[PDB]
Amino acid sequence: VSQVRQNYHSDCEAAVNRMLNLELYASYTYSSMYAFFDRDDVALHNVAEFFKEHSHEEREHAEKFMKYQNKRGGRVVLQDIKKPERDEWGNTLEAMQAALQLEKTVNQALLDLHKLATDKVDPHLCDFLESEYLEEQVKDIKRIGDFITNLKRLGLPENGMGEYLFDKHSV
Amino acid sequence: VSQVRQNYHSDCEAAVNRMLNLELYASYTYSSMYAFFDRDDVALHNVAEFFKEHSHEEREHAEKFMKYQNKRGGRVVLQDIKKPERDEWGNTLEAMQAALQLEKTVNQALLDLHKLATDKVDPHLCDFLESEYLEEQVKDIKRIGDFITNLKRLGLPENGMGEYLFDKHSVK
Amino acid sequence: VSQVRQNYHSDCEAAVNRMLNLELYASYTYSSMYAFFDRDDVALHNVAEFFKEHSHEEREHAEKFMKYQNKRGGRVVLQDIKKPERDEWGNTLEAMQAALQLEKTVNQALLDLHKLATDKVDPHLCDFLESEYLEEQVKDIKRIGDFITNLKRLGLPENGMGEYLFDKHSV
Amino acid sequence: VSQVRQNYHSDCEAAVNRMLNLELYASYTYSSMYAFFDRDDVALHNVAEFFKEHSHEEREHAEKFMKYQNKRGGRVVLQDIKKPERDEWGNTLEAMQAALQLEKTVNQALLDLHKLATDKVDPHLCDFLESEYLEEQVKDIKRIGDFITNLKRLGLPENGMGEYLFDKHSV
Ligand SMILES: [Fe+3]
Ligand SMILES: [Fe+3]
Ligand SMILES: [Fe+3]
Ligand SMILES: [Fe+3]
Ligand SMILES: [Fe+3]
Ligand SMILES: [Fe+3]
Ligand SMILES: [Fe+3]
Ligand SMILES: [Fe+3]
Ligand SMILES: [Fe+3]
Ligand SMILES: [Fe+3]
Repeated sequence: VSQVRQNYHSDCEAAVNRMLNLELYASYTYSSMYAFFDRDDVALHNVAEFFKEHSHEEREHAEKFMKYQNKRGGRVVLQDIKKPERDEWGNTLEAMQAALQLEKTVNQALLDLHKLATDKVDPHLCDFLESEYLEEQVKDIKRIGDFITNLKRLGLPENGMGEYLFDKHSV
Repeated sequence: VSQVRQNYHSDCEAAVNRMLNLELYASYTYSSMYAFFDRDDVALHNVAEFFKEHSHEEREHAEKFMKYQNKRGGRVVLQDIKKPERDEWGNTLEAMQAALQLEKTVNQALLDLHKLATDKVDPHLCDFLESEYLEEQVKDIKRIGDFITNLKRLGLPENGMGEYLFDKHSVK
Repeated sequence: VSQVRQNYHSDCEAAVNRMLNLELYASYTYSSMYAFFDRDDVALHNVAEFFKEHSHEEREHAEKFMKYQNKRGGRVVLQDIKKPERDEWGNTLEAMQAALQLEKTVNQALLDLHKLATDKVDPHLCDFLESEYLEEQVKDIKRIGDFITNLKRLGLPENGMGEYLFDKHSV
Repeated sequence: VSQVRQNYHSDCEAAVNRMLNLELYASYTYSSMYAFFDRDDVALHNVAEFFKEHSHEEREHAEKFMKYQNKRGGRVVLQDIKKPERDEWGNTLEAMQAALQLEKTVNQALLDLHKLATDKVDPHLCDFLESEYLEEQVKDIKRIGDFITNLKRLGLPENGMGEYLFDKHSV
């Protein structure tokens, strides 16, 4: 038992480890979309850089969980980082739609981690989650949603021109 | 009642009053430590300053509670501030050790207030505790722990050369 | 075939996909060391941050591989990133010894991917490896070598003081 | 013999001369394309400026060869620079397609020379090609590809509005 640990459930410790992995998984996925839109036969660089940046942001969320772990006195246990569901992502719309699902998923795991944290009466974990993750999620979901709606408006999947515009004007 | 009072429970006002006293108590104890490391026969000046600093911080944590008490409509009520447990702190290791406990004690008094505040449906007192105290506590507790580990890596309490390096390298 | 592809053998393309996965694995391992020297019962922060950055550096060698793949016309295919081979790292000397082996493992894979290149007669791939990876590797290796030498000099694994000084002066 | 020549095979010297002439030829063509898009019945001025640009880059590449020739103590021998295959380039998609082949033809020419150099053990001519030409080539090839894909996304050659948009955003 760490000299530092106080009011930290084992269940919450394992959960954070589990969450740390979800975040790395999501980052890995955003990285795949980046490399896809960077293919010469896709070539949408603004769409690519938008995923490369989301990938990095996601990596941070993970580093941030590692720190939270040690500060509470739990121990980081790492798992395999599984490869993303697909090797290719079709077009901007499809990618955005997978993104939207990815974020909703990640957000549900955080929502569960908070509910778990409430059960175990750990207000420090709740505030961490609230302050660093919860609101950050709804902003990403809103942002992404706004895009999908614009992509559809712009003629996707069929409208080549609409995809080209979205790349130039929306990111 | 206070014209300003709303959703503030007697039991919570009283706990805030106790919490303030605990802060002051901690303040006085770190104060005691500074004095000790300042003595010619202890002479660890950076460690001493560390405890002087933490002391001021703790005193700030107690004022923040006064401001709050008044802010919610409740009434500050002061109690004696009891002298620290010891007049002498042995060395850096013992002192860091006593401070961990002190910090973990204060932490718990605060988690107990958050509990009390949750049960009394007082989201304001909960967000106050959360954003002003709770995170500063786990940070203090990790910083002190980090220290103990190094203080043990360096050879304490036996090794003096190690305690000397700690004053020069782990603090200011 | 990609309109872009000229003189990229598929052997090299698949070997590039593997180097990629390797860099990520290396990066994952370093992330683990970072989180280790950060636990309250270890607490060598300067050592931790040296692994955190090495982790980032690796991460970027990986991205640099994805970008290459697209530039040549090859297709990026991702695999699982495997959890590091340990969960705790003992101490600064053990960790540094682990890193030496890991780095020499990557160096070798690079060297192979270069012989593979030389043999398929791909001068661009060769010059790429020579310019962005080969010398970075022997530099990073010479660096860790030095560290080990000093760690051993400082009394590791037993000399608590030696280890604590290394944290303050060598990193 | 030049007082300066050392390890410079006559076959390499000759191939440098031909590589020089290829460069000039590539220049002249891009120049033609410039002239085309600057016509009042074509009128894609950014597109034209892109090709004027490339035209300069290539004359630069020819010059670097003249100087390399004299650096090695070989003799620069000039040839006719023959006119481009067309006097008119149809449209942006065709111009880009024509340049994609043009670059690949130049690229292969270089790779062939790099091999001639390997067979004659001229590490210098070899490094020279690696550092000044090779990576530059696959960059230009990737870039023109990206364009061709985007150009198709925009419905070329049929869609005029797309061609307009391409000239206003990609170049
Ligand atoms: Fe996230
Ligand atoms: Fe995200
Ligand atoms: Fe709450
Ligand atoms: Fe306090
Ligand atoms: Fe404190
Ligand atoms: Fe590497
Ligand atoms: Fe490295
Ligand atoms: Fe050229
Ligand atoms: Fe070479
Ligand atoms: Fe060129």
